[PDB]
Amino acid sequence: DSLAPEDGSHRPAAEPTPPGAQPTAPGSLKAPDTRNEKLNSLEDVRKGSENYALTTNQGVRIADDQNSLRAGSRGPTLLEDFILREKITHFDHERIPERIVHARGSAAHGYFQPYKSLSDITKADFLSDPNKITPVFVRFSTVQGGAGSADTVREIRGFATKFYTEEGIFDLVGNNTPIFFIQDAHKFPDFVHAVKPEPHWAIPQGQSAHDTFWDYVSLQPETLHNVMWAMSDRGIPRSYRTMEGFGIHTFRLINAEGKATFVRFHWKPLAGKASLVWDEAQKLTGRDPDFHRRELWEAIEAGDFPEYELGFQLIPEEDEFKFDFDLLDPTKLIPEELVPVQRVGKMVLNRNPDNFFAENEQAAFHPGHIVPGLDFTNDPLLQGRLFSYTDTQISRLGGPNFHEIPINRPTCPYHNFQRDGMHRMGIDTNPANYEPNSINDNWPRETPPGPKRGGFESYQERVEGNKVRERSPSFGEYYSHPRLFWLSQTPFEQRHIVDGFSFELSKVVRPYIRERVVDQLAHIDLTLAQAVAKNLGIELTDDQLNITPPPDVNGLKKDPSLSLYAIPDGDVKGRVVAILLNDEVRSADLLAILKALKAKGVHAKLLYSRMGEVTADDGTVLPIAATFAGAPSLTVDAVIVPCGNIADIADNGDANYYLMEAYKHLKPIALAGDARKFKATIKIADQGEEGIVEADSADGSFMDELLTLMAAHRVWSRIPKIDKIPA
Amino acid sequence: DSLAPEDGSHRPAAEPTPPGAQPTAPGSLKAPDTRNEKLNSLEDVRKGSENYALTTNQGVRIADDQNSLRAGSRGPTLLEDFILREKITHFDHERIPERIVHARGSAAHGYFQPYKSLSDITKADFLSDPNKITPVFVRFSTVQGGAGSADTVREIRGFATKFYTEEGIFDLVGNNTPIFFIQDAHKFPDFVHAVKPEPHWAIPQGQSAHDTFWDYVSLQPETLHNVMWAMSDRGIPRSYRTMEGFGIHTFRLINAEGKATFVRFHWKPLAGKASLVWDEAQKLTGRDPDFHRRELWEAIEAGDFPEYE
Amino acid sequence: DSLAPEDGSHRPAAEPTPPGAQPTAPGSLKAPDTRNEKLNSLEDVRKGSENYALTTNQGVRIADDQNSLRAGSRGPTLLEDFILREKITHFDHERIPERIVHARGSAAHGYFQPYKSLSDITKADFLSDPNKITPVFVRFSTVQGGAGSADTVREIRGFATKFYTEEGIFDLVGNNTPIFFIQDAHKFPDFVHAVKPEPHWAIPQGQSAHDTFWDYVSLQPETLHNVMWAMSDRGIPRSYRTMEGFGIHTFRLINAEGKATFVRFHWKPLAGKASLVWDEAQKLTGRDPDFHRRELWEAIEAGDFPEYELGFQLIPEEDEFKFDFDLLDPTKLIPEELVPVQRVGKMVLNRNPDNFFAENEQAAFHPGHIVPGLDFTNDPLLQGRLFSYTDTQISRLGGPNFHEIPINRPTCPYHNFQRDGMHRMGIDTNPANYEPNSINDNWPRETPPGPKRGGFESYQERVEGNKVRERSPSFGEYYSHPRLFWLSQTPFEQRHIVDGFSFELSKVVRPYIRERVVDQLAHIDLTLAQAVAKNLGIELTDDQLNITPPPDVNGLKKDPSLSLYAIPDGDVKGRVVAILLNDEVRSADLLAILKALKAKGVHAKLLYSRMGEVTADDGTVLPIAATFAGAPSLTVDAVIVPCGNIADIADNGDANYYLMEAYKHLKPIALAGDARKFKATIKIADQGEEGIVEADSADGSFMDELLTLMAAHRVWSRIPKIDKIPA
Amino acid sequence: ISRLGGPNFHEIPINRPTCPYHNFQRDGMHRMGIDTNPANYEPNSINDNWPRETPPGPKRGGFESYQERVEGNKVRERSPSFG
Amino acid sequence: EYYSHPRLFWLSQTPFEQRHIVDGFSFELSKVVRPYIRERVVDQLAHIDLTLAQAVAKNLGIELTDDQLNITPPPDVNGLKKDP
Ligand code: HDD
Ligand code: HDD
Repeated sequence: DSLAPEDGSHRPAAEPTPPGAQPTAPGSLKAPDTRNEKLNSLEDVRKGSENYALTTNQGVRIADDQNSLRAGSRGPTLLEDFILREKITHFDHERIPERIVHARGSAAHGYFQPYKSLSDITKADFLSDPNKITPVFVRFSTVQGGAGSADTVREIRGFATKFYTEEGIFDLVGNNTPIFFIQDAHKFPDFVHAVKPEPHWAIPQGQSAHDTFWDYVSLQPETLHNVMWAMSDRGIPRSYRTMEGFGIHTFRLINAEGKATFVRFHWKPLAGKASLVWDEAQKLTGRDPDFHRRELWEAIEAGDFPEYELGFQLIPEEDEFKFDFDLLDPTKLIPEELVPVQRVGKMVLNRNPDNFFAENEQAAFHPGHIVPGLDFTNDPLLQGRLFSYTDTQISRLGGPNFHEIPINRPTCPYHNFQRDGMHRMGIDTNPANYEPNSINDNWPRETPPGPKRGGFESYQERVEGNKVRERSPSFGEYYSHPRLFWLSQTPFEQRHIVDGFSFELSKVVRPYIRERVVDQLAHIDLTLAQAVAKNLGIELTDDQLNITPPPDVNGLKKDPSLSLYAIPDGDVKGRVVAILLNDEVRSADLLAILKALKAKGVHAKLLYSRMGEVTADDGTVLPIAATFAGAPSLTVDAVIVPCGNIADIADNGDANYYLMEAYKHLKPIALAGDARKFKATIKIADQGEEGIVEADSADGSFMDELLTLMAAHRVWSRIPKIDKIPA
Repeated sequence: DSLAPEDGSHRPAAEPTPPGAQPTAPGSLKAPDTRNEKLNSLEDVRKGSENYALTTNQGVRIADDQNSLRAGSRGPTLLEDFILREKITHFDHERIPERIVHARGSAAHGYFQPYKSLSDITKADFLSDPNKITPVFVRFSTVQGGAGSADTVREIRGFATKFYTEEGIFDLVGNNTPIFFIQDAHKFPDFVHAVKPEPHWAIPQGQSAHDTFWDYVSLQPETLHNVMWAMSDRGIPRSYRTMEGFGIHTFRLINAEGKATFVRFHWKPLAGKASLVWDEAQKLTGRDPDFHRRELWEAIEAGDFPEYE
Repeated sequence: DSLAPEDGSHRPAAEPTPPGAQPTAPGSLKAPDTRNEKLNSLEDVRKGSENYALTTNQGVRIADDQNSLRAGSRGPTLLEDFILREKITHFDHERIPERIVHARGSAAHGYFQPYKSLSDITKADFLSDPNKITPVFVRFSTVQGGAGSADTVREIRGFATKFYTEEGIFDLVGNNTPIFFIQDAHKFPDFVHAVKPEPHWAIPQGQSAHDTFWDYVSLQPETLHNVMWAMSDRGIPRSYRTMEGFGIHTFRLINAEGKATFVRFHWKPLAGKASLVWDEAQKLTGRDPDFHRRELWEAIEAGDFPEYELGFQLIPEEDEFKFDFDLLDPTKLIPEELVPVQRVGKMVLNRNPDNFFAENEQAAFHPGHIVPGLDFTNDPLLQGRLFSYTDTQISRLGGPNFHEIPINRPTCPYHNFQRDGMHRMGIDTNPANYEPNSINDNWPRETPPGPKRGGFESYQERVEGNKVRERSPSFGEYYSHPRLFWLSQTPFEQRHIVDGFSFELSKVVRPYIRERVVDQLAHIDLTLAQAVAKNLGIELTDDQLNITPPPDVNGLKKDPSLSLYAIPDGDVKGRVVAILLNDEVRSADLLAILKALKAKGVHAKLLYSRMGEVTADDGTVLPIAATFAGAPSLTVDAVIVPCGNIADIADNGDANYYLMEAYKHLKPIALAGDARKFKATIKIADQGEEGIVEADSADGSFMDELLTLMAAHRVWSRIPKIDKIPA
Repeated sequence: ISRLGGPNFHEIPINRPTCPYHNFQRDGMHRMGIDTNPANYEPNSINDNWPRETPPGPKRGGFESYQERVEGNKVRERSPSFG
Repeated sequence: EYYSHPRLFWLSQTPFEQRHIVDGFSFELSKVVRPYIRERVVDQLAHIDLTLAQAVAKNLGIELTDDQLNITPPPDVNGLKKDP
């Protein structure tokens, strides 16, 4: 019609902008100059809109898209209205089956590059030269919940990376913890059914806090290691940018000489490790169920590209049996104190998709998609995964041509004798559709294995044994890994683990299941078992009190790489601060605050009791981003209150509760000038307390002290003080 | 191995119990004596479990459901393991496309009966006799969110009833407000796309609080009436038991003489009308996203059967 | 490798060659410089093969495409063999549901061009200028059989044309007869189920000759007009190039002033009308079930492009009720004597597809696909069709994005707010997916109807009446059109119709059905009724002999344009002759023979009792195309036997049968020199017979005679004589 | 999965076993059977682990594969004995 | 006609239900990033009821224009000023 506003404010600038500054938009319109080989190859299917006539799918221009064709303007709709029927038919069949697991996920485009050639240990082309750039598409996810469930639940997270290499797609399909819950893929449907919503009523969504999960866990002790990780703060990451990624399974690297090296894949977050606290995560599932999806997308639009370092744990073939645990058991981690992670390369996620459905929802990742230079192992969970991810896309993506959906297509050549199938896009001109043929001189042809550009050949591992449905005896140990994890955590991390188990078991209706899990915990660590038992009103028996603790893992009594926080790895860039405004802010405080945050890449959101604008003491007009209730403290990392007319918000329930909530959740709070009158809201001593920044003005060291607190993420020393507090 | 506790406390007593007194269970096990013609007719496909062997779908008993078939106990999985492949194949194809709209919903079985014969205004068989009962199956829902989204969002709610009558199925597919947002069905995809999560990033879930919805409303003043109802406390009902239901459209009733009467359908909640307050409703989407689903299920297990006039 | 023969004889020349001179090939390899806008736009999805490596669909090169991965070379296949699983998975899902009706069909690409601008009667862009070339894709088909059924069955044929216009796809979905069997689309499932294989045992394939079909016809007299056409030789076309096409329904042309003109669409074969005879057609279903598909493909490879003239019957809106039939009744034809066909343009089919499945099997045509300048009418059969052809593709082609399958894509712009759906190819960048919107300034936008490039607006026909499920009383006449058709046929065409009814009804097991059908024939024409009755051993009653014949159609007692052969229109270019060789052929006969055929564009196939070659009297080495049994007379239009050593084949039973079969099927036979010894096997008098060319040698007079016979297609005067030929 | 529309093709009448079939598989397109088991996983205590595994035996026993000896490298190779 | 039914609904609500309607609109429009959309919706509320339009505008920091303050309320629905 010409409905947009004449000032052109309906459209976001095509330049990096902080979260909340402009309306978000499709990647290619937001960052048109951000390109890569894969992004460029999708140009054949990108569709624009501006200046085009509205049509049917058959290209017929529509004159009136506001009405159905009827006999009389109040008459019946006619069957001949093909414009209406096409438009409703397409709407009526928009949905496709969601992923069986990991249905909730958020994705982005980026690129990877190795630091140096790894040709001595692998012939994989994407790892052969530091100047070879490989486009990637990454999808992060939860596990149990549907595609419409919430982001900040307590659960493992998926981390899947599609590498578009010159010798084929390589999908590295991992999670955010270094082990899985079960050992053999045959039990995957039992474990998943137990964690998913129960079958009679389909409750609960996005939560393992229910009877069937804890029933299965209590009967299958192999699950305890990953359950410990889920009950820790690892289960509630602050962002997909601040969590680790792992392939879990031991795979193989194969070099040109045919030597095999065992390898476990790692991703290290260059923004550091950081998690929420349970009350915050749970409440944030209501206040903003799309918090992680939102934070990922906004980070990329702001230029805070998610960056990860790919690393390898490498173990020589001859050391297969040198550890206390089996290398092929996916419920066991390889302690970094035993086998260090070797830095391999960096991945940078720097562009959002254009259309979520087309690129995110239809993407298909599968761990069987490997390339020459990589190979599998006999890990029994990985072995069964190889069957499932090709199988499942026959219903999810409608057929066997899912590699032809734009986001999934290889950027390297693909040619073979496969034909037809639903939705076939490629029109083959080969005279032959079989080999061997003479009618096309046998093309396309097989290629012998070789150092570069050769055909895939499996490593000739020796296989010896009878055909058995049997778990290796070497996998029958379930408590030392859980115990190593427990002992590696800080005291506040241990408390959060105890609280996670306590909260989840309190939602288990059948008391005997609680009792049975507590008995399993007594096989891991007595302190942990006693603390959870106490919270459940359960007393350990004398037998439980004397269960001997599992042995150390290869002599280790702890490994600090297992803790999120034991070793500081703080990074403030991309964090966000709530600034609580008043109707006459001291502009000098705000100038100091905003400029210090901007110099460190820390975002801010100006909050007030209404929307619109407020005018500072010097006449500066301040645009309000959101109200106190509209953008709760759950969404920020720290809270700053500048001086001015504090009487304006001193008695505002929301403004006070904002600080109580952030204080409860261990976030740094800074109060300037008269804003120190809020100290009584959070009961802060006159002398002050570690974790609260306070001064006569926001000058001098006020912002540096606040930023130091943000670098340590949360104020763990405040835990004992929050215990009480009615918030 | 892994067996029921000695005391029998793993299984819910089959009698009406208050919320939280017993673990919830499938209806036919919770209330085996509760019947109606539709519930009885579903007996051909109900499948039990106690005392039966674990099998493949082809009926072959399974000896070891804990392991894949491999060459050696630390060896590769064999392709001949058909037990594993059937089991994982069925898991791999569990999901079906969710509803385009109203994908999140909660349902129950029940029955309907007219107060008196309505034969003077309609020849419909299910409304012809006060002592002639008609089985029903009712689904309550939200509109925008996926099947895994939260219950206590701010939104219109669906209220659909399937009447299994002697002369055919009658579905009364209504909502909890007496009007809809738009006038012509040709605009349905435009309105639904405007309220659904935005196409670039698929945010936000279960919320009309976002630019495209208010853009559409601002350009299409026909939407204001139902938007008023959604912004009121009608948009955040306390329970599915405590909201009204309406067919919205004028339909016709046709009697045996051929006379047509225009009719609009209503459901009155005999538990009364009651809604949450916003702060409560929004926080409850995070503390218990399945609150309405749970509340309906438990009211029926407790004997507080949802009743509507 | 190198399996191709060193001489390069595995690959067909990329130049026009006669049927059987080279192996057939994908269209783009056979005729790479035959281009059109649609063919060029498919280049993005065409995939080659030569010189490429064999890969998985994920782009991974394969080393050994001959073996599965196993533990030991006689061991069990491993689940980790992803190369095997991908290849078998694709194979396992190659098939898609066939079309409900018209599953058997053969297709080609071409182009259309108008003879003059039709802007005075229609604003349809493709008809606006003689220099506007519109790419087309045409699929010809039978109706009842599966996709694997035979071509030369007795049945109506489908003739579907997809026009890729600059203002949208226009599909003209018609048949080879001018009416349909039923009046309202609500009965289509009943008619179709009655003609299809019966439900208990799924017999018979590709045949109406069974009880349920004749049961339905006997109880629904509206079907009799199309049944008459099916029982005539119209039901057994010689080739898709030699049949007419009709849209059947009255549609509307709309001009720039908004005036509506009723129109019926026609396709006139520029190669002339020609049909087989029943025994030849039925036997040809067994000797070559692919005969019509082959004939179409090979005509195009030879440069005998199928050409049709588009024709319109135009009736002013004010003449709606001036006929004695209803213009909206699809069981009624508009006699060309009353309303002439205006010649409007030409369509030429000049290129075969590259991949049958991708382009033919997946093509989707629908009569509802119209463009501005065209509109529907209330014909109750066309009205219901409008719902079906969009609905059926949701299962057949897997979803609502079937317009994105390459062959179905418009070549003109298409932009709208529809999104998602299974296998979504297009990646939309529009910030908005709804209208009205302000965030993209309401694009893509609606367009007002107009003279050119305007949006679609339906013609504002007045609708008055009650909502009823009622047949118009004006459609209640069922015998006058059938009679008009009958009286328009030649005496031998009449005899063939009698023979068609008689043969089909003999296969009806319930005698009462045969009698009820004969009763219907008595309401059409007594002579027809009596002759069919006599072949069934049925006696017309007193009452049936006195049924008054239906009235003439608007004064007509016949219309020669309804006959296949009444008005000469034959064309020999593209026809084929079988030449029966001996071991010492009179080379002078062959030269005269082949020089004369080549001047008329008539092909030849050289046959012998074995493959390889024979050597003529002068030493010319003649290559053999097929044996006498290998390429039966059914597959050729005429038979020529040159002199030489007749003794060699004079006692060859296959050689004698070849002539007896061709004789019986009314084909021209030419005998030179001692080839005249074969007159005894087909019992031809010493003085000769019209239809048999004989002479001392094969000079130019002999060939002109033979080519004259071939232009008249068949020797109809020989019918009375074939009775006594045991063949 | 494509020919018969999904993983519940054993529920199409002609394919149905005449002997008992019980397991923990659920859902899928056109699911006919309505499972009443409180549990859809094993091991479970909430339904006392039913339906239960059965050891192999002379009659009515669970399926156990014959324990054939496997020995060799992981190869894509045709046995020479087949040539 | 788009405003009389909205108005009938508004006037039939109790004072605390009216406040909750105001709060619902205020909360939802505060999450609309583009300010002109908020303004356009406030303009539509001014065609329904000025008390409602002003209470929402106040929470959005918007000031109604003089023209908006003079929009005539829609007619009653068949004489009804409210329906409990
Ligand atoms: C045998 C079945 C099986 C097993 C044992 C696993 N999963 Fe899996 N997973 C699948 C069956 C599967 C799946 C049904 O095939 C899925 C869902 C839909 C899809 O495309 O893949 C899937 C999705 C899937 C995703 C989502 C990819 C995306 O974003 O689309 C990730 C991140 C994981 N899984 C990761 C893992 C890890 C790290 C595993 C253990 C080490 C694990 N899975 C075990
Ligand atoms: C109400 C349904 C109905 C009606 C009354 C008819 N058809 Fe039809 N026909 C269809 C329902 C259909 C179909 C179910 O929708 C099909 C099969 C699959 C599809 O794509 O289209 C089809 C295909 C189809 C084809 C094959 C298109 C191709 O090559 O793919 C042609 C030539 C015809 N039809 C022509 C006719 C004619 C000239 C009709 C009467 C005048 C007739 N149809 C009436």
